[PDB]
Order: sequence, then structure tokens, then C-alpha cells
Amino acid sequence: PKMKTKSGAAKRFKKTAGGLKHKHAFKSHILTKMTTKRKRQLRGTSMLNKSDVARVERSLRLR
Amino acid sequence: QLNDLRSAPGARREKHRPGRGIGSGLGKTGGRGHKGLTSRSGGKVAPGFEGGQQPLHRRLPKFGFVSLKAMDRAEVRTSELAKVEGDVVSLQTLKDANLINQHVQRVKVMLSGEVGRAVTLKGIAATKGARAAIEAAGGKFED
Amino acid sequence: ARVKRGVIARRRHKKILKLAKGYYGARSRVFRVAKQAVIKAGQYAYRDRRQRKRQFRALWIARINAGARQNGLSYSRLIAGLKKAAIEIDRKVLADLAVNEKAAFTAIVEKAKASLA
Amino acid sequence: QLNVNGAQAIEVSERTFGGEFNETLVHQAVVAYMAGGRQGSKAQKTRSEVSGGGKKPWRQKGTGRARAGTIRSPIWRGGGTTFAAKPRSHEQKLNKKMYRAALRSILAELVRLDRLVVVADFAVDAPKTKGLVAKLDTLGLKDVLIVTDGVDENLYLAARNLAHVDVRDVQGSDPVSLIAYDKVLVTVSAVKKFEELLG
RNA sequence: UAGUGGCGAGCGAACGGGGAUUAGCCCUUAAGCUAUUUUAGCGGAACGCUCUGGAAAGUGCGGCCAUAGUGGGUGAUAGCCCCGUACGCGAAAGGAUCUUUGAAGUGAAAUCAAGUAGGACGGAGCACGAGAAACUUUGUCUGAACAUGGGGGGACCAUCCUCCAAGGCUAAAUACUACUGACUGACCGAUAGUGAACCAGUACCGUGAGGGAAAGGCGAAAAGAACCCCGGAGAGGGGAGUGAAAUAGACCUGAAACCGUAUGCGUACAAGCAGUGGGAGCCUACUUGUUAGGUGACUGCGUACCUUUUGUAUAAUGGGUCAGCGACUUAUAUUCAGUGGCAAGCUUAACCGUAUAGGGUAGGCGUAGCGAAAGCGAGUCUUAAUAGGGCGU
Repeated sequence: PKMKTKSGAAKRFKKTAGGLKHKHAFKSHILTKMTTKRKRQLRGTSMLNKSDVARVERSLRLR
Repeated sequence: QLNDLRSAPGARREKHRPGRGIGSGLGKTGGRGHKGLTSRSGGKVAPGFEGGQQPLHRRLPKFGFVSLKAMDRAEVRTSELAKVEGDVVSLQTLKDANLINQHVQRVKVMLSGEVGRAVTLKGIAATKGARAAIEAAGGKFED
Repeated sequence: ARVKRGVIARRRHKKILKLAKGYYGARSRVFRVAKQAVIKAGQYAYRDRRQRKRQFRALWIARINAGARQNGLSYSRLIAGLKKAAIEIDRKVLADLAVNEKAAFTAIVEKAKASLA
Repeated sequence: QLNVNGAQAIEVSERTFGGEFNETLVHQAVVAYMAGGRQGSKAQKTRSEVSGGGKKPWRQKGTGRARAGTIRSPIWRGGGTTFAAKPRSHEQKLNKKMYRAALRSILAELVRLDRLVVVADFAVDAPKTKGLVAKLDTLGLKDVLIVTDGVDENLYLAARNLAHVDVRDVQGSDPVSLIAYDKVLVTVSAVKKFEELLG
């Protein structure tokens, strides 16, 4: 199959049947500043935004 | 008559040739525009490249793990139990009726419709809602 | 299937050099000059279909004006004289009656003077 | 239904014969057969295979002539075709089921146009061409496609020289020759086997 | 895909399935064995009158051949005029391939394994860039147990499984074409196709290695012009003869730019992208003038084309004109629309095949999700959650 995916975006984007999951950023290595309201609202696993879909679905070889 | 027949209207189109005339609409540039990268031979922007801003797939954290053991999993809907023959749903009986796969060991059965006939599951382990259907619709769940 | 374009190129060249005959020197015989003088002579023929209508209207007016001064008016008071009444006659057929049918023109002019305008 | 010239009405299944004539399907099937692997062997050569041409003739700047870098280039004299064609295959893939629905649809309008002559049995005796010419004079036919399943060396050695008469097997019958060859001559064995193939 | 990777660009397995092909044996060294085709040939069937034509294969009108009817070429279009086309015979003599066969190698045909396994630094090959790094390798330095041993199962260790390392031999499926021979083409048709249809790797250009062109066609047949007149005793013409045709004459057709010669109409007091709108007169034809064609005195409006650009008549770019060639293609993967097949199911890849049919369902996509994972399932994850909320039906 002459269509190699990228290896990075296959490790930051799992694919479910309701879009693409991804972990939130900014949560490492300086954490004694931030208020919890900000820590517990970056703990989940969001789904990807619509401006970003057709950019990633070319990096992952879906197109 | 081979002199007669032709396809449906709209089924064939005719491959517009860029670079011919001025009346055709595609002349002298071919839909590219003017000077720049996406106007030249091999004007391929690399996929995922943004221009110099840090791209999406190098800002977000790696978070996966791939176990090993879903390489041996499969599952069968309750509706497909009427697709084997011989009414003994073994492990190999799902393979020769090519309902599952080769090289699959552990199989479940989940609820997806009525079964249709009384079969004896053995070797495979259904969910809670599935075994409430098979035990009522004449089947027998042994091992 | 190699196609050689030496025979359908020639028909399109002779079709240009037919429209461009009667021209001076090198505009009627070589093709990279005779293509410009066929397009340019088509723009002039588009503009001058409008300017034809302006060069006769300005010729009809200046013939009524000369013929109606000899009887005793101007042009501009004659047109107000005919449209006080209702005579409804073009400029094209007044300037025919000015030259050829001169006695019928005088029988028109006297009625504009009776219209007193 | 089907009127054998001898006698008695073989009365076939109307699932195959007497179907609706989809001709968008048939046009796709005769196009894919007819472009089935042609012999295709075109062979033009590019900028990189022509003999020689590997130095700049006349220095970049300062000469007065336009910038050139190779004597063997598409702008020049015998330099090279700029998009040369190397050999390649021509083959569609229609389907198994889609090939049969086209075959079943030309075999309905073959019946509705009376281009189909069903006979009891067609058997020549000696491999001699003038014997078969007389036997086609009985049915009143010339330019015939003969469709049978028992293609015998009496029948095959004849009509390798006849001008418009062609003999085939029931699995060698392709969707071109059933639309060419104005009248088709089947036997009562071959109408059976269309129910084993097409249903 | 798991992995590997300044975890960047990227590189990328195996296990398991489906096929093609179908043998295993043992000591170079304890003690070795290592019946056909082919280069030459031969036979090979079926047609007559009638028109036009320089010449019939063509127009007509009939008949015959066939295991050979889309070949070539004969004064124009030939199944039946000529050469050939389907099957057999072969061959003094060589060649090769299968055999017996001869020797010997092709080699059917006995063990086994010490500076060896492992180890320590330094490198390679393993998909695997010191990484928890297994395994194979060998440049330097070392070093075992005797098949009651041994080494493998991706750091490592116990338990189970599975194989005998330090000696050898092997057909088939496979890769290739400078050289042949048949055949075939939705391949080229002398600026294309080999650089090369022509005496081409030649002429020429280089001290050399090396580079490297341009160059086809009279007619069915030379019947290729006896003889006369002008000319330098020539070159070239004018006749005459051949021919269906010499404006087919040493060459089929024969265009454009370029150059001329005749005939008509306009131009020697008038200023410019040379045309367009109106328009006198003259000419030649036709019924004789709108029946049409050719010139255009006079006069109104009018600063070429392309490309770059916020704008070009621009004193910005490019072009001496003509004739030939000269620029969005292919292959393999994948997404969206158009039109089709079967439909909770649709479809096969290699490979077999009397071979565009048929077989081949391995594999893929779907019919169910949520979760990092085990796992549980019309729900599941987070959570002390059964509360809320995310995703899903």
C-alpha cells in the first residue's frame, strides 16, 4: 500500500466513531502555579475542532 | 447494434484540458493563478506544514498504549447465530462459515437482534443480555 | 496515434487572410500582422454602428435649420411650433422635404407660424 | 415461447429470457470486453534515453543565444518526446454478477427482435465445407453465429473458411458476437445451459 | 500494523493463512564413493464471356473450390493469373536432447567436531540511531561440559517445551538477452521511427578521452530524346520523335514568405497605428444600373499585440517574416460527486483453466460502541457515584 501515514499523528490522535480524540496540552513540569480550576479542566480527553479536521486527515492518510 | 448503443446521460465526462485557447476557460494558466509556490512544477506543500508555526501533531502529548490482546479478540452479533449450520456453535464452526476470521481464539456474543433458531453455544462467552435471549429462544449455553 | 497538424492549421490561416485583403503592404500578406488588423477592424465596425446613427441625425438637423431660415424661422422655434400642434414627423423625412419637395415644406412651415411658437 | 423448427415449444424460464433491457449496462460490458488486453505495445522514449546530449553547448551568459542546457530536449530537433509512453495494460474488471446481467439483458431483446433461431440439433457429418453450406440453406440463413456446446471436429474444421459463419462454444460466447452476427442459431442443449450459468 | 526514529524527515517486520514447485542424503576430510528433434527440400484444389479504359483485378452476366477467404504482386479494386496457405516424407552426413554405455567426474553414497561455545572492551548485520537490549558476526585479549552433557524460547531468574553446534553433497519452481527464429500491433511513416531507410559511428570538430550531422520517390516498362536550326568546336534553348501524360526529361504532388511581367482604377499644395462610417467618379461584366465585381478623390471618429503590474500609446519586456515540430502525462494507493450491479450483506488477489468464460472467499469493508488498558456491552468511561457530565444508540 503506497500510502504511508505519519507516525507522530498516529500517536497523538486515536480515532473513535465520533471524531478524533486527543489529550489536552500545557499540563507538565510547572504546575505549582496553576489553580485547580485549571488543572481539573485539562484532565479529560477532548474531541477535535472542525477547522483542524481536514488538516489532520491529510497528515493521517485518510484523504 | 454496435452502431446504436451508448451510455446514460451524465455517466461519462470528458476530462477538461488546461492550457488551450481562451474560450474554454482554462487557458494560459490552467487554474493555478499567478506567481508563487502553488503555481510551479511540483508545487507541493508538505502535509501538515503550517508555515512555521508549531503544527498540531507536535504540540499535543503522546498518550497511547497498544496492549497486545485485542489481536485475538472478535465478537459475534446474536443475529448471526442463525448463519452457521449444524446447530452447534463451536469455535471452529464459526470459522468455516467464515463468520468471524482465522486466528481468533476468544469470542463473545452480544445482543443485536433475535437469533431465529435453537443452537448450543460452547467455547464462547456471551454477555448478560445475550444469554437472556438464547436461554429463552430454545438455545442451551454449555461449554 | 501521432497527429500532425499541418493541414488544419492552413485552413484557419487562409480564413484570416481572406478577410484581410485590400490592406496596405504587409498587413494583407503576412499573418502575424494581418491578425491584428482583423481584430482592430472589427472593433471599429462595432463602434461605428452607433456613430452612424449620430452622423445622420446631425445631418438632418442642419438641413432643416437651413431650409427653415429661408422661410422665416429657426430650427429650434420650428420644433416647438410643430409640437404645440401635433404633426409627429421625423427628422429623416423633413430633410427629404427640405430638398426635393420644397413646396410641401413651405405648407408645413406656415402652420407652425399659425401655431405661433 | 421458444419455437423449435422441428416441434414443440421448449418454454424456458422467464427469469433469464424476457428481462428488461438495461443498455447502460450493456454498453459498459461491450466496452470492457473490446478493450480487453489489446496488444498494447506503444514505446516512445524520453529525454533520458536518447543518444548523447550531456553538455551545455554554449555557456550560460554572454553569447546572445537563448539559454540551453542539452542538445536533446523537447524544444529542439530530434531530442525527445516530453511525455513518452511505455507499455501498459488495458483492463476493466466489471464484476462476476455484473457480467451476467449484461449477458442476460442482450438475451432478452434477442428474443423480442426475432433474431434467434432455436433448432432441435445441428450436426454435420463429414469435415467438408460444401456440406455445411447446403445445411444452412434449409433454415434459410447466411452470416450465422452458431452457439452450441458440442463443438465437434467435423463442425470446427468446416466454417474455418466460410465467409461469415462462425461457430463457438456456449462459454466462448462473448457480449460482442451476440450483438454482431445478425442472426444467432442455438440448439436445445444450449438453452438449457443458460439456466446453469445465468439462472 | 507492532516496533524503531534530533520520537523529526522517515524507515518498517514477524506469527499466521493462500498458492507455485515435490527428492533428500551423508564424509574432498577419524576411515572415502566426492530414444527424439534439428540444420535443404517436395506435393499443394478452383474462371468464362461483356463494357469503358493506355492498361481490367473494376461494370455486367453466370459457374466452381475449401481441413487452405482478409496474405503478398501482377500496367487500376483477383478465393479460381503467379508465388504461397492445410498435412505428410524426412536427411549421405553432422548437431543437440531423453535414453542403455563405456570410464571418470553428474555421485546415489559412514561416524564425528577445541583455541570451539561463552566471556571482556571496539565495530558491523539484524525493521531495531545504548536503548531494560536478546540473537548472529569477527579486529584485539582470553577460555569450557563431554550428547548423565549441552542451547534456544527478545534484560534477568527459576519451572516446562523443543532441538544436537564446531565436516560435507544436492534437482525443481527463479533472474537475464549482446544472439537467433516465427508471429503480432487502436506502434512510426523520412524535422517521426535507431545517432543511421541514402556506402553512419561515415564526413567533420578535437594533442587526446570524447563529440557527432545532413542526406528517400521519373514511368507499367528506359521506351533516358535518332534527326534538324542558333551557340565557343559548348552551356542552354526551338522543333521533331517515345509515352496514357514531358508544365512526367533525369524528374510523383508541388503550398507560404520572397521576386517579377501584363491588364484595369487612384495618386506631384499635402501631415500621423494606415483601418472604419458616409461617399463622387471611372472600369468590366450581366438584360444591362441597386442586376454584381474591382479601384476610393473627399470627409467624421481613431495613440498596434503580448507579459508584468496600483498604472503603459509608452522612451519598460519580447518578437525580421514564412513553413514544419514545441508544454498538465502515466502507474500504484485513497477521498468526494455523477451514473450502474447485487443488497445485512458486497467482493475476491495471486494461481489454476479447452485461457476475456469458469474456479479460487485467504483477505478487506460493513452489520455496535465506550475506555490509556484489562474489561464490560445498547451502553460505557470518570468518580466514594448509584448523582452530574463526555461519547454512543
